[PDB]
Amino acid sequence: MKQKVVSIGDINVANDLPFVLFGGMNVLESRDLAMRICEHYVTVTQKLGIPYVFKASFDKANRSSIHSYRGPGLEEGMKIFQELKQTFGVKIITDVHEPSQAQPVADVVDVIQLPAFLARQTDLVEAMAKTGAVINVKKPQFVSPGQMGNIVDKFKEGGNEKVILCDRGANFGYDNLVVDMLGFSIMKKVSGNSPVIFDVTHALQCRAQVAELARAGMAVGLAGLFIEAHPDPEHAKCDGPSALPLAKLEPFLKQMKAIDDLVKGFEELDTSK
Amino acid sequence: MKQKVVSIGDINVANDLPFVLFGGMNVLESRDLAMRICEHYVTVTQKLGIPYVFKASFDKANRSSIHSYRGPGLEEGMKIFQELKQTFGVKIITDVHEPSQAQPVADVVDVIQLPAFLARQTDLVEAMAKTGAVINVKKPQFVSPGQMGNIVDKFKEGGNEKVILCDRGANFGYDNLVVDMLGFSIMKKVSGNSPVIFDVTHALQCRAQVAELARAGMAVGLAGLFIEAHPDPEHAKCDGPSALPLAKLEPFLKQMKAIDDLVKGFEELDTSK
Amino acid sequence: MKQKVVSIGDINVANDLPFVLFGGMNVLESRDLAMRICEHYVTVTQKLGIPYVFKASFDKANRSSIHSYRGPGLEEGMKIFQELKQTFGVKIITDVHEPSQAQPVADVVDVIQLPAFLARQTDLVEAMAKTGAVINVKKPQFVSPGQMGNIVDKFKEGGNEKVILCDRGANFGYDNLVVDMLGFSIMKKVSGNSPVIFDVTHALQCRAQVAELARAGMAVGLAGLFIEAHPDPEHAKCDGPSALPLAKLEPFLKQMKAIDDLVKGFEELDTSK
Amino acid sequence: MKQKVVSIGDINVANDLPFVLFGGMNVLESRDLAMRICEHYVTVTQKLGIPYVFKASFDKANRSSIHSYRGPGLEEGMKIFQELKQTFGVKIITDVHEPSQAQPVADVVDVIQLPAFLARQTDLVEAMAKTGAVINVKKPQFVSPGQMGNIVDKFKEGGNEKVILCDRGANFGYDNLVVDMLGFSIMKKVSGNSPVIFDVTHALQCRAQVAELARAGMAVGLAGLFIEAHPDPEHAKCDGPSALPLAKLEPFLKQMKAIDDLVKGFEELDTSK
Repeated sequence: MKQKVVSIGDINVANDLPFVLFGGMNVLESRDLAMRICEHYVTVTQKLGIPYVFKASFDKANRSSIHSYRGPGLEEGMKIFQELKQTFGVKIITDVHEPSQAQPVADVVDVIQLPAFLARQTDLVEAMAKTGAVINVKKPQFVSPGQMGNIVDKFKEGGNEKVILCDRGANFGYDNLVVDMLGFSIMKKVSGNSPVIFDVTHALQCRAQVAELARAGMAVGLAGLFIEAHPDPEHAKCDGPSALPLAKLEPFLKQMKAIDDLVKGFEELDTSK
Repeated sequence: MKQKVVSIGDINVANDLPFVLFGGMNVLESRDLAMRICEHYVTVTQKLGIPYVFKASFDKANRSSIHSYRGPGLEEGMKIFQELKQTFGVKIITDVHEPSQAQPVADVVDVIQLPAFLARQTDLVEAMAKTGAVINVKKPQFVSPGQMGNIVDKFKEGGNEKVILCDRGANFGYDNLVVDMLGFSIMKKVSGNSPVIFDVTHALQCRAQVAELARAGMAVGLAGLFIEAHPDPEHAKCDGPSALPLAKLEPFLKQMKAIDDLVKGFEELDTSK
Repeated sequence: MKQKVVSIGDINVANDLPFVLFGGMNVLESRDLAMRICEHYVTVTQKLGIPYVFKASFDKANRSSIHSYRGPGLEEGMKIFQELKQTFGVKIITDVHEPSQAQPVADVVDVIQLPAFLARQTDLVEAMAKTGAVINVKKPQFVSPGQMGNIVDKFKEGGNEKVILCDRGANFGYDNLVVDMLGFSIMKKVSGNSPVIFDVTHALQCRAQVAELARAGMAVGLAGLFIEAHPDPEHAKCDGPSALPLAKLEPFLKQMKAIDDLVKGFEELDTSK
Repeated sequence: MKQKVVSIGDINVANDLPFVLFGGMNVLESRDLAMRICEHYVTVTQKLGIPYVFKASFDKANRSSIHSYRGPGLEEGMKIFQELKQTFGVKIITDVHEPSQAQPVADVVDVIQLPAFLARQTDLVEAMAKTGAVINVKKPQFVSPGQMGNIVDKFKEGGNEKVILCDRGANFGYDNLVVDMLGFSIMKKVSGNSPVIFDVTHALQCRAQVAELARAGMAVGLAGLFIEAHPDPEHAKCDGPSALPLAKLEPFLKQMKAIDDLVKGFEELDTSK
């Protein structure tokens, strides 16, 4: 039962391989903050031997008001990914909402993300399947692990088979997320052993709890980990979804590699019988 | 505490008024089936004294595969609403996905629907607020009743205050919906007493159970009821979301008016103290 | 599909019959308050043509601290049921925890209640099946409607078939209950059409919301309704589980009979096909 | 923030200490199977350097029918714990239902367990607080982590402060459990840093999934792990709650110690700021 590998450049993402980091920041506030954030990742990733794909959003469609911070935009934003790639030479992942945005970005970046709310948007899977780029499918909180067969299948059809699944937790009554550790196996199984990644930040909201959560995730064994940081977490340890104090990256990423390695090399165990 | 009224033509939708029906069919399969479906509504509505707004979808973005039945389309579909309005003289409600579709439809139809998955899509609320049309906001299964303040507020901002809220149940573990009867009061309260409607069909999936559910809903007291029917329910009593056997409309709508009336005229009761 | 009837004296409890009230108070604080509470029920029940079974607890095992108000006790409590029966001539229902309490009470009272937490306690079902009394099984928040087959079956075995099921809601994430209106049909079906009753008070906790909830329940159509009141609801409209302001009984019970009747006589509808 | 330690003989149970195993079997089927089961534990525990407390139930009150296998019984069962202690010299933990059973067992055994369904039974906490024995409180699926303050407090009152908390998952819609990894921190915090243990077997039901689950649990860092095994898992890898194939103990317990150690020694990390 050998794992499907998804390769973002030299980067080999798979559930049996050493874990990839899709770290970064929520939005592209400024380049000035983008570059400083990307700095700490690349330095600490490269030091600690952790494959790295940078992540920031150029657009927002989940603002609370209309006359809020949309963000850079499709046009202004892609230049800031040009200027980061050359300066640091890392792979960039960003979310895409409108179908028309799909091709523009697949050129600029390496991994495109399918936001959870739009996971069941065939108009967007169609148009994002076209690009031929590596897809990150965020697993909707309101969709069960087994239902992720259909979204991978829809991608297959559109031609694109370079797909990652990202668990960002599941609705647990009102205004609460829980992470179903069992979900990861089910998403692997139903996905032709596609790479599963745990979006630990977006699986929190209602902390010190980033740590304990992401360990548990990694101890299952995953292809990668999706995290967001901030130098001063919007002030509160949580910029909307719970952002990690940038400073604490290394001693945290220490803990994750330590588990990912201890776990990834394990006399394959079958409690089945 | 007098209710906010939303008027679709002569039709006055409000939580204290006699209940409006937003009945119809899932997709516009053919006009031949559209018109026959619309027939039974108009005849039974008009007989039974139930304000009526017809509902069918022109587009689908919730297909399971890409090379599936998209449906009529934005262009072919709107003609079939022209040809229904003149022939039957009823108000048409349809869902809208892409932001560009918003203005085209607000002309053709009376009520536009904001699909649950895209409820947190500011690009679409913005563009749908513009039209100035009556909005039906489907309440996401993964969003709590109190959170519906923000979506009504976002609509206010964009200029549009002619907004209905539609409960289509809430995620209850994996692959299961429950309807929180308490939700209706909370959505009223937080919405400036906006009209709340119960999408009974879309709150089912995993029946004979359409009946018992929609009673319970109506006994709370609601502005309206959102239902879909079929002559032969795709064969199974459930065309995706659980469709009502068209024949059983009258003896069912009998039951709903009977509750809506008994309830709507009630020495206002305060169990608060 | 004629309903199983359960007869508490002259009182005929069944899902097709006019609805029975199992109204009352949480604990037997004093007789002085017991009798005053029982007064308002009997007067308003008898006025309004609503079969009535009084309910109060003699014991508590759900106190928050040990050195709290246990309540009257097995010995002191049963005398206060003697003194209520003679004075008012109504049927008394009380909960039972220890297996040894089962026989003592089945003599003193008419209906014994199986508390939710102990629903899966064979030692207690065995001993409560023995009595031959009418059982009220509270449906655990953590047990699904279909699982109520097994508890009715366990009762059958022990000899006792005079069993009512009481829905008191279901766990909905942390520290939250939801009532699944669909549950009532499933509990009927799996229970040999046993009488289902809705414990509206105990299905609330986290109100004005008693009203809207109990309507919805009744509009499904039920054998009965389980409620608790207080003259001054411990001060807050909610003595632990949300207690109804005693004064508002009539104008509330007005609303319930009005639905129970409108519903109970209904050209039986099959949305199944 | 040093951890509260609970000492079962020489055995020191605490969230910072190396993890204790509360392994064993569901019921005492026969001594012949009891002793063979206990054999494999003691051999593999002792080999692998894992503190061990054996667990089996003498009684069952969660049978599906009345005329089912009650089990050994309070009298016949305690002799089989005598005969295991002497032969193997390990600490025995068993569940207790009736209040009268509490003192008898606290003599025979080292750790008594408070079953989840009876966690809110003051009559049993009172009587189990008396014994002065080490308590294992199973955390009800229908009770949230923060609510575990009250049960520890109730134990304090009755005199007994030698209390362990055991997470056995939480209700996740109908007939489904999820384990909230975040729960462990909250139960620690609210419990005066009491020892938290993860009942991995009882957190499954609806497997190969025992493995992935218990890793995740341990990677959080816990005082101990509660598991049940069988030579031939009732035939299916799951004797009611999902039992572990006895043979696979070592290569599984290998994995758990490997995480417990890697985790337990960790430059304490604060993602809080």
